[PDB]
Amino acid sequence: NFTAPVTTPSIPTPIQFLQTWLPGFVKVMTAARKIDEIIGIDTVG
Amino acid sequence: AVAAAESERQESAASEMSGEGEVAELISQVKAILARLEGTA
Amino acid sequence: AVAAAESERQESAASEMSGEGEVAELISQVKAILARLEGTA
Amino acid sequence: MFQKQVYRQYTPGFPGDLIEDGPKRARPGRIMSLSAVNPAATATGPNRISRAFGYAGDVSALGEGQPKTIAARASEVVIGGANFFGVLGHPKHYALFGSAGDSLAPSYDLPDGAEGEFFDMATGLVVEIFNGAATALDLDYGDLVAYVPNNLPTADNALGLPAGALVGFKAGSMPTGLVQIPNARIVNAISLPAQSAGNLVAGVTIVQLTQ
Amino acid sequence: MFQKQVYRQYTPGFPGDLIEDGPKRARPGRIMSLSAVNPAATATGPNRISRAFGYAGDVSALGEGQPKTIAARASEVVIGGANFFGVLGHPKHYALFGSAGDSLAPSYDLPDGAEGEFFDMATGLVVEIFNGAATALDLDYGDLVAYVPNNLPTADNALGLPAGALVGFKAGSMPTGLVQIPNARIVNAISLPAQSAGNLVAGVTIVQLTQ
Amino acid sequence: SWEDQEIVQGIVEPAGTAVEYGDHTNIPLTSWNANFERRTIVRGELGMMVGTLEEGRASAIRLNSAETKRQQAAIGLEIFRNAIGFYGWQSGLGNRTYGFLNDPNLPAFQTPPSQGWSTADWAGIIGDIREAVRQLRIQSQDQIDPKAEKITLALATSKVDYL
Amino acid sequence: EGRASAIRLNSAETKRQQAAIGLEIFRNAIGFYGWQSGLGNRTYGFLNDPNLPAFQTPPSQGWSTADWAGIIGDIREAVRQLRIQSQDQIDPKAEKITLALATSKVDYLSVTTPYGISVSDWIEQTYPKMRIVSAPELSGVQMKAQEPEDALVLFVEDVNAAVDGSTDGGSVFSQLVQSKFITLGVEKRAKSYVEDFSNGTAGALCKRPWAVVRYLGI
Amino acid sequence: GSTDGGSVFSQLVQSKFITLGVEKRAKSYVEDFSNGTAGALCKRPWAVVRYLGI
Amino acid sequence: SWEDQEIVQGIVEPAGTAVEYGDHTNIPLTSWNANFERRTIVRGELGMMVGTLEEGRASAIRLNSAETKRQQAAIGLEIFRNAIGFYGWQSGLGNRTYGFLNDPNLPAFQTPPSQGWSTADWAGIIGDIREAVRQLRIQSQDQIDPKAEKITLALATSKVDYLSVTTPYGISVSDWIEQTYPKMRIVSAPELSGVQMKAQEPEDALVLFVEDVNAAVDGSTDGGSVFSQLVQSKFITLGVEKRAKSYVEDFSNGTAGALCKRPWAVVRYLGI
Repeated sequence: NFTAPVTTPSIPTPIQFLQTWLPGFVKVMTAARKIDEIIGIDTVG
Repeated sequence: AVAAAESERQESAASEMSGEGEVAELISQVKAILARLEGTA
Repeated sequence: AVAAAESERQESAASEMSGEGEVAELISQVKAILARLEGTA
Repeated sequence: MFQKQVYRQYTPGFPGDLIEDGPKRARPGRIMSLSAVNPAATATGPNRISRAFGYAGDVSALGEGQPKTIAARASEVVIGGANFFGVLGHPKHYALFGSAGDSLAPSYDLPDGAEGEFFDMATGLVVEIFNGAATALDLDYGDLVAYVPNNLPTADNALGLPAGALVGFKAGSMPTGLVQIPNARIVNAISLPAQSAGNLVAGVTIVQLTQ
Repeated sequence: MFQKQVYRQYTPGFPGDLIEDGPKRARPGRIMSLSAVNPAATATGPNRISRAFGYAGDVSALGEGQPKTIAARASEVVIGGANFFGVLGHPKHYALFGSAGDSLAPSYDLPDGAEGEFFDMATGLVVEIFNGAATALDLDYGDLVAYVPNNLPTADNALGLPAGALVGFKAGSMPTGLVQIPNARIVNAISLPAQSAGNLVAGVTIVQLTQ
Repeated sequence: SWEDQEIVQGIVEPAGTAVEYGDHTNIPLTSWNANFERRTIVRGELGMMVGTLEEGRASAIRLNSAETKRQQAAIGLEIFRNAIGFYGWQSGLGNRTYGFLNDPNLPAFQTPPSQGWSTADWAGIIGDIREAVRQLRIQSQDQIDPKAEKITLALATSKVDYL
Repeated sequence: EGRASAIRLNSAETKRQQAAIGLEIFRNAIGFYGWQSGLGNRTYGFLNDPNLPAFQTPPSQGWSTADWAGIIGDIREAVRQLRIQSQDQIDPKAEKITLALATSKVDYLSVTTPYGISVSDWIEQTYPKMRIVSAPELSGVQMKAQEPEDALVLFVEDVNAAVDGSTDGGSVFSQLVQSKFITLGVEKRAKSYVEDFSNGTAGALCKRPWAVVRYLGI
Repeated sequence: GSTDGGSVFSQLVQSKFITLGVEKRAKSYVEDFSNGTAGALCKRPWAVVRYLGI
Repeated sequence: SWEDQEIVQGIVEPAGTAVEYGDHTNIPLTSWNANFERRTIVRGELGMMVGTLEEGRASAIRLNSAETKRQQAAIGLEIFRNAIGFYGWQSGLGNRTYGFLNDPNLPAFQTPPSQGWSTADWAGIIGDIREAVRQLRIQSQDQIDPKAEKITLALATSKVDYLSVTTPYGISVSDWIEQTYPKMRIVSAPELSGVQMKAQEPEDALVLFVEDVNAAVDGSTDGGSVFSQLVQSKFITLGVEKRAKSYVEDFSNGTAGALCKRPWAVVRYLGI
């Protein structure tokens, strides 16, 4: 008695539209550069 | 307004009646529009 | 909208069908232009 | 993908949805996992929308020590539990995740551990119903509803029905092993053709009144 | 009396309270008296809130003359129901009358022939349910409710339960002589310990689904 | 946009049947569901390299050698676009770019009742066109305009003369 | 509502226009077949009005087995019957005449004589201003025993009021619609809301039975 | 009630012709252009009849 | 926005190695790559039904029924949000809502150098704190200096008073902490007590973590927050239903738990 549905039944909203992406990116850091803290810096050349 | 409505209506009727009948009715409506143009001026 | 690109689309369409349909659609577009002429004045 | 045909009228509804507005009772719950089911748990189901779920414990408490915070009255339900909890529904509540890479592929299956809306009672609910036998059946206004449990024995489940599949029987004809939803009635009338274990024709969706 | 221990949360509710919203049916009634029940009163209870009262006649027609006046549609109820009228609830509607020597003591009792609304239908009603057997019992979602009558023989009521006390009884373990509340279900899941005739063990507050 | 990979089109099937009105009767409710179709994007590229001596020598004969190369690049990209729109791009390898002829959501490519038109007479061609129009009307449930207004019959260029 | 609005779909708006379209389907089916006329509810349609001429059988029997001459004869006999009933109340070239057909038989107007003249060409050269429409609901109107009988209805659209003095308007048929779409109301709940709409229709009324010729089982 | 546009077939073109870049060398120069197209999409398959072998 | 189902955070890794300069020599290039992490969003709801005579008789004892029930609804939603923030929500059933003690990217809990602060003396507690700071310095590869960085010490509420352990000369742990680490902020939470079980004995928890990292030290365009409680909203009036002799109010809140974007800046100790 029910008319056969044309589209296959499915959950309506794709997940991609229900995501909030946080501002910015987290950059991967490295070891500190502390040669200037030890022996200073000099410009001679 | 009402005139434009009547025009659109008779136009859709004049689109479902053979080719000679359609062309005759369209030319008759065209002539009615020209008669109205004469009446305005 | 633009009222010209639609007119050329209708012209291409009408020229692409057979003779009676072409003459019918051309006279219908002529009637539409005449009605717009009436509306302007 | 799009309409490959044109019918004289629209379908009355899609399974899991509400057609008639009136007195209704629904509760939230978590989908759990048939694997987490301690006992054998024979009947297997993919958390389909138009299925009748069963209570399988609570997850109110949070933490891992003695002082636990009861954050919410949360129900932890399984697809074919004997203790009937509610028929899953309202597909617009959930998010489509796709199926196997195609993120836009159609899917009526809720992922495990998700949250669903389980109608305990409704004036009108579109449900997929099945045939409890291999013969053709006619369901009318005065017809009852029974859902397949998780522990339905292989001998009783000859047709290989899904886990929480609602069947739909006639007074005094409940397919064996099946457990009945009390006061559940088939409102609209339909016909199911003859089926076999391999074919298992998907019974046409039906308006049902629960409690 | 005063908070002697700080918890991580609050209780879901109190007995007689409505913890869920939805379809519900309650009717007014008068508490009548247990000393007016024709077959004496084999079970006795002090008209507590979370108790199932039953119909005991109508008091609609006012006047002792030949032409009566039906001022309002009123009914009189007794705690030991034989035909279930309703579970008394909503303790915020009443007043704290007294406790026979302590006018401000915490009491859930109603004076004889007082007002009250009794719930026929409730989305979720917090009550207390007793244990019909001396052994411990784990009540879950798929469990029913049944209330003691006043005409319960003393042999059947070995534990000495009160008149209108509600009882959870699993599904096929009904204590003898108890009166079942039709289509009543136990929503929250609790576990009651073993009890004797003297100490009983008031059942923990718990949500139930009525009709 | 040019820097995209896919285009998605949504098909929403609605649902709902009326009932007779009643003041106290329960209200029927409508609903809908949605499906989506994705098609990838093919980017064609074309360029031109022009030298100074080539510019001068070609401009001597009143030919730009840079505008003609530009419009030849445009025409080549147009040929690429037309071929993509007619046959699709690498659909056999699984590119999900189907054209006017190999779309997956099309009815199965039928055979005409009269077999080939070359051996057929006038009646066979008339029968083929009639059966095509009748099948379209039956599938469409009479959503065809008067005199088949918005109906395009596209033919092979080697068989249009058979009209 | 929020989830649907995330995919640029207004759930309320699509549900409301689906309600409108469903009421339109209800109205069209009532106008074509009537509502419960078998039970005696007294709202008939374009196909089952009580004041209509008896549903005739065409001279050529079914069009499926008929040739060009049979279809031409059926159309000619229908037009002649209409002219005789109307006592020449037909405009020049059958202007205000509508020929409604079963949707499965309109393509039989493209059936030709073996020498290249269609039924449509014959109508063009004979009744050039005759309106021709095909309706899905006009197919399978009745049952012979198991074969869905397909129908043809030839009728005058409008009759001028000068000849008779009618203040009605002159239309032969009229689909009596009380309202296409009215908003019954809104009931706003805590976390949802319900909106109810309605429509009214009294089927189709035939005011000029003489200007109708019907063939069944073409 | 469709709000897509109502067409049955649609040829999805991102851009007919874009100028990607110009590179100027010493005695010559290069200019590069591109275009994008997603093929053709059939949104109403019910309104199509196809015959092969005519 | 209370509505979205997931929250996504991106991490970018650059890559490039320099070479010695020369003209006509091939130019060395650099590149990058990106990864993403997602968490789910949990919505809780709470309501309140108030009748007419209920308010009328509640006002007799100088108590406002509707105000108390609305406050209790807000407090219940707050309890839900806090419990989710501390323990997630069905993290074990497949839901990706995690808490301050449940994040998969977090380093595993470590046994402190002292077995427990109940028996350890002042030297033991300060040694545990110093070892945690040592681990924090090693993990960051000397990029975060704890002397001049805002650093949070989150403690179980049952062990914060152990910061008052003194020597016979009057030197508490508090003096050593606030003089060695002036920017250190000590917070205590009841949820941090009895986090896990060893054998019928609750184990308390200590978490050392940097509040914020400067954009200079990492190059991040995000904000530098090591930990973030992603709360959609603490309170939304979902709606109200006025009926004849009663009315219903319904509120809701949403929360995605807690996210640790920099696991290298967290040290955890269990069982002090």
